Amino acid sequence: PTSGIVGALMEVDEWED
Amino acid sequence: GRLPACVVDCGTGYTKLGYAGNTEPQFIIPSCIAIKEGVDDLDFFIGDEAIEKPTYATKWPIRHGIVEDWDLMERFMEQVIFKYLRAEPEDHYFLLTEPPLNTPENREYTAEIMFESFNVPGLYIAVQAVLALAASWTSRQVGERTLTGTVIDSGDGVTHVIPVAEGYVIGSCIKHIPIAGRDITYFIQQLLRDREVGIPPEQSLETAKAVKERYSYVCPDLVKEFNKYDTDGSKWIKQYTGINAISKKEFSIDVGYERFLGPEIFFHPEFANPDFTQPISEVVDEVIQNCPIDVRRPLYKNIVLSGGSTMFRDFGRRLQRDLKRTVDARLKLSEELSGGRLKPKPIDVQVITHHMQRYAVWFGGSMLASTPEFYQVCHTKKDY
Amino acid sequence: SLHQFLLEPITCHAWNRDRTQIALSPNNHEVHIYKKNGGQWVKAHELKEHNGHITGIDWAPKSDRIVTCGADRNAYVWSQKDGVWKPTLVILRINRAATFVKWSPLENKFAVGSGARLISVCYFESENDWWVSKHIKKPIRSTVLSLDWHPNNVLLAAGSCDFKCRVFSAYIKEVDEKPASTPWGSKMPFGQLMSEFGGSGTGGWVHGVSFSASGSRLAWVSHDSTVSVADASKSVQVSTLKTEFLPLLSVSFVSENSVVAAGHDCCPMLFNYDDRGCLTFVSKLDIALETLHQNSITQVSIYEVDKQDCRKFCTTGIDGAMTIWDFK
Amino acid sequence: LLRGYAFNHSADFETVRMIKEKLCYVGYNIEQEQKLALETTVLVESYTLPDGRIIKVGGERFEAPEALFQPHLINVEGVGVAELLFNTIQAADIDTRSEFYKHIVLSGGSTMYPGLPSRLERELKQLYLERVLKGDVEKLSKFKIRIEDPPRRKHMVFLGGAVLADIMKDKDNFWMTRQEYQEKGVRVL
Amino acid sequence: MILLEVNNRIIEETLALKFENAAAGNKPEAVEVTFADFDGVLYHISNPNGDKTKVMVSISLKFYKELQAHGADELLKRVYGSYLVNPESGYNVSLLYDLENLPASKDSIVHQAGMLKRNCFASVFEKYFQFQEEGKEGENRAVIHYRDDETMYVESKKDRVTVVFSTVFKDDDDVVIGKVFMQEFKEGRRASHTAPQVLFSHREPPLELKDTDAAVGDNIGYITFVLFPRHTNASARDNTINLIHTFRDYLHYHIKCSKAYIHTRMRAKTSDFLKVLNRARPD
Amino acid sequence: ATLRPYLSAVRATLQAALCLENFSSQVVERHNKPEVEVRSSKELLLQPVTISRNEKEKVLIEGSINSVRVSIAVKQADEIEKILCHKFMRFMMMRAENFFILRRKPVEGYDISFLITNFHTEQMYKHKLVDFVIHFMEEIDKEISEMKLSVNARARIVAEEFLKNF
Ligand SMILES: Nc1ncnc2c1ncn2[C@@H]1O[C@H](COP(=O)(O)OP(=O)(O)OP(=O)(O)O)[C@@H](O)[C@H]1O
Ligand SMILES: [Mg+2]
Repeated sequence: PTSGIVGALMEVDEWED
Repeated sequence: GRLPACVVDCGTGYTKLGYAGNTEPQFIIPSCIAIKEGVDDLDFFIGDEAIEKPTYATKWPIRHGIVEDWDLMERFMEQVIFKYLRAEPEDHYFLLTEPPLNTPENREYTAEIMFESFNVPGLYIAVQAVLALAASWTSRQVGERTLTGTVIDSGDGVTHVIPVAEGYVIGSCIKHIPIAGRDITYFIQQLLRDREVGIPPEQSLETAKAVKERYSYVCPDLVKEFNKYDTDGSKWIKQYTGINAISKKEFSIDVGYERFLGPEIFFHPEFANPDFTQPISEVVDEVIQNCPIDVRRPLYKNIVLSGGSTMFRDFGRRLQRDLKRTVDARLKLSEELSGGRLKPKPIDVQVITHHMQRYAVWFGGSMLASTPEFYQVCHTKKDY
Repeated sequence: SLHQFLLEPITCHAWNRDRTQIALSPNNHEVHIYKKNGGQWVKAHELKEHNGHITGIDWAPKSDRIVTCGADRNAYVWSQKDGVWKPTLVILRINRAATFVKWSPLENKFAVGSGARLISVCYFESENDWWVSKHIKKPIRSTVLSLDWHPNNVLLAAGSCDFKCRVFSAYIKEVDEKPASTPWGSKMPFGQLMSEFGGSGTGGWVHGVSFSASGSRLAWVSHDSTVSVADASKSVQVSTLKTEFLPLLSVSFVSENSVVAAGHDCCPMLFNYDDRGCLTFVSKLDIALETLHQNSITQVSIYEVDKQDCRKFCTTGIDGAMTIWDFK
Repeated sequence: LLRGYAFNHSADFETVRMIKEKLCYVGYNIEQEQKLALETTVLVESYTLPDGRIIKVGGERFEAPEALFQPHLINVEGVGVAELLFNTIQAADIDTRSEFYKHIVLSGGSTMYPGLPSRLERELKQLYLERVLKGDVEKLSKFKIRIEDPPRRKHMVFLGGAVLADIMKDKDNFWMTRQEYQEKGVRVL
Repeated sequence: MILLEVNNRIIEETLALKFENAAAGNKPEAVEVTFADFDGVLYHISNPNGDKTKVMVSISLKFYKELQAHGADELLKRVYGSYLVNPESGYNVSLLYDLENLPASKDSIVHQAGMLKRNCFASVFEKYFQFQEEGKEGENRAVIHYRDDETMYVESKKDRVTVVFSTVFKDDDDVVIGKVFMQEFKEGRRASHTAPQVLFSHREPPLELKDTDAAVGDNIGYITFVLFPRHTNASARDNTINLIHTFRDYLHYHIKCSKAYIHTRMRAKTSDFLKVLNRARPD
Repeated sequence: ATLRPYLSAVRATLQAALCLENFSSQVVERHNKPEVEVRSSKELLLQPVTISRNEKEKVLIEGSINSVRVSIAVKQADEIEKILCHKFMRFMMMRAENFFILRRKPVEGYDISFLITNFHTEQMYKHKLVDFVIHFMEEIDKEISEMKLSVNARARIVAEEFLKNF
């Protein structure tokens, strides 16, 4: 489940205007 | 885990193949099948060997995110398994991918084609939203890992907005924007066939796609960019050199105003579609605010992007700015409705971009299928 | 002479006195009234109050009133007091689906046959303006499928799925006046079994019953491809003929001696009954399929002035076509 | 929604209501319903839409109306209509309980499903043969229970109002006079 | 297709891309990929512990010991030259390529890299085909295990050489379909005159294998190829070894293609019946 | 020769059994259900009838007042015919929402089974359904006998192409 997925993750300016 | 699982993702414009536990797909090919119109059934080609071929009729067996012909998908999967991946189907687990809002009939015919014809020991069909959201954790802080978010699934067909809360997909609040990459290249083709002479008619689509992929970005405001183009043309105007299909005569064109009017039809769909006028900044808001009342805040805090058409520069910035603008006014109206005694907490809106954005579904499938407990989830042969 | 109204089936059809208007039910929860403007049929009115499949209609000519019954356990009496037809409510007190309805010769009562092992005879009351019902239920064991009325406005024939054809009396003392003596019997209280038939061993479901003009003879058809005539003047006697064709779904007397039938073979037929008690087949009357109707005929009626002098008869069925047949 | 048919909550509320009105019914015995739904295809019916599409509704006909008898399927805590009726009749004084068993009237438009008359009788008979008179299946014949449900259930509120205004049309105490509120402003009737 | 290719595609594509990009002059990138192929093998392409200017391709056969006993090391030394290296932890054979010192002709090395399985298997066939040419007969047969439930046998006489395959099927459909397909091989020798010979007996081993302890059952079949010295001469050895190398996967591929073909004819008949059914409506 | 009288007899028996009517249930109010699946009143049912040619090919017909059930078993010669017949019937039964007159699972001892209601007799003609059943009983034999030769003829080319090279 989610535990397996999160365990396997590590193993493998011009705008305001 | 004596041998890894196989991951195949089928789409309207591309198909992605590979083995479990790898970061990149080993094959991204077009979803094209070419045939000739005994053992004449096996005389066909798939992928890059089917885009141009003289004595062969080519076609596309996936349109709009559904299967139109199954006799072609069967053959497509035969040459996916037995030529490129080079895997015997009798000793591998398979993790396929379904479109959102898929019928049980379409889901069951795939199982028929797999089990009855290939003797697959195990099959798993997974929704795209959770796999897209799983890949978001590769470029996020350690203190925030949740299955709650809204995915803007873009690509080549139709654009979906799907919210997921605590691992499951909320089917009712799914909405479709009919804009995608195909419309963008059709629009930029019409732009380019009004100003430049030198494009052969045959290579119009290829040049349009190349100009879309190489030079394309979004701007805050249109008038300032139009002024900047004419004021200083040397900086913002580039040249593209192409090779003709006949006699190798090189040709050159200038890229101008079609640079930033290409990806603008997400935010102004009336430029290219007369029957739809709602910007994408509002569809996300209206999809989020039709859900249960206890999960409104986490969905705004996690708006991930999965698909090839969200690969433009500064795409998330426009969504973030527009959503902040349209929620701040609503909170201001609510505050003024109740005098000024109490100020509500401002909603934090956030959009997350990653290195893995073009093939996020395949990456999520690879991460899910490498775990030891994945083999307890699939449907075995005897169940069918 | 064939006319095709609609491609859907016709459940039931009703005629009026002048043979100008027709009421139809095209297999839905509605009744359509058509008139004839010259030489073409054009729809006139729609009547819609049921919320279920409509199963029977009839048209009282002299009073000009349409009784409708259906599978929603309802019945309505439609009348024309202004340009628009209006309904009147009927209290039936049945809990299963109705199956048949028919007016009486004097147009003061009407009989409804239903699937709750009941026969409901309904009559009018004006102190609060509706119809009130009385029940016949004693010897019936199954659903009734056919009904008919005697000329003397008392006796009532019935056929049911329990392989029996019965003759009851439906004398209501509040409305009707005292009757005379018939060969069928003398003592006639309400709901009293007057006669019963159906003993043939391999009996099937009876689909249609009918009385003669004289009132002393009864005829009925069964699902075992048999027709039978029961006489009561000389004695209570029966004569059954075993036809070699498919089942027959309707029957009607043309005269004292001849009877016309129709069914799933799509072709009406004529039988003769001699005075000595013998049935003999005579002929068909219609000498893709080689027949005008493309499906089973469900109802047979008389276009002319009925059993006193009958010349033409009308057939309608599942094909959607309505046909008029003339003997001459 | 779990067949490939997407109807939004707001704009298609009155399109699915016609489907509910036309094709829905309460099952008598759930077992035969599931046997016919699994081994036979005589429950699937095709419905046409205003757009021109044709959808197919199958075993969903007898699942939607059964939120009434089992209220937990749509997250409602309770006992259901059949058991709530039992808990209501078995809460009055003993003498008048027989006066209510014989005369139960159904009203309203949401009790016109086919079979809803014929299911409450079975549920009450079974609920009254294992809670009150436990075992001893002889005296149920003497125990008479009857439910009245004429085919005019929808408008029974109107028809009653069509009678009470007819009887008391003339005598001027039934109505609240206009002049009463000109001085008093309240009412005691 | 008809005939399965003997070259792994992913190795060829990855090494071709990396060699052309290295010759262009751009920086190399990192690659870390794990594959699988037929008969339970497992590849791995990686960088040798941090350095990004070298690539290592390693193979992981589960049954390499018997091939080593029959002399697979000499052919690997002969063919790939100096690219052999000390194997990685948990893998049998490894090849190393350096991107600085690269030959000008990039086609030959990337063509040879894909035939790692063929070169691993070729030693047994080479050694037993030399026996006819040198005439040193009277040697025991050999055994090679593909998987947990299958075997190859090979043996040489003074005038012919023979290889026997043992094949297993799981589904009861495949048993009858395989009996239909592979009965045809027995008459192909009579259909031609310059082809090798094929023999088969069902559910029991042949006379050469009944002496030993083979597997008896309903699902097990024995396919015997008999080759003459004309095919296994020095000039035409490679074409023979390339095609005897894949015969199980060939037959299984055609068996699984036949049922897919049947599904199309089933769909056509379903559509035909639905069409004729709809012609009976009035509408 | 021998198949023609069998088809003639099945035709004659079907024509005498498809004479259906409408019938609401007399047990539960306002339910229209077939009276051959839901078996709730002995009076409404007809006697079953069976017609056969040999010891392994026969048709069973069960009648009622508003439904007919027709179960058919087909010929089988060897194992390949057996498994192809089973695969084909399983293919057809999966697509039963389009085949309006097909039962999902067959009666035990029979391969394929149809259920025809009065609604399917009012929305279609009567003789064309009988003709469809007669077409069904022969076209399947033709199709499977063709598929056998098709699979047999696919081995020659594969064997020849493999043996050609070496
Ligand atoms: N910078 C870019 N890089 C890659 N692809 C891009 C880029 N900009 C636009 N695109 C378009 O993204 C699309 C990539 O296809 P993608 O794999 O996302 O679709 P898909 O999953 O097959 O489709 P769908 O989800 O509609 O079934 C192509 O149309 C490509 O033209
Ligand atoms: Mg995608």
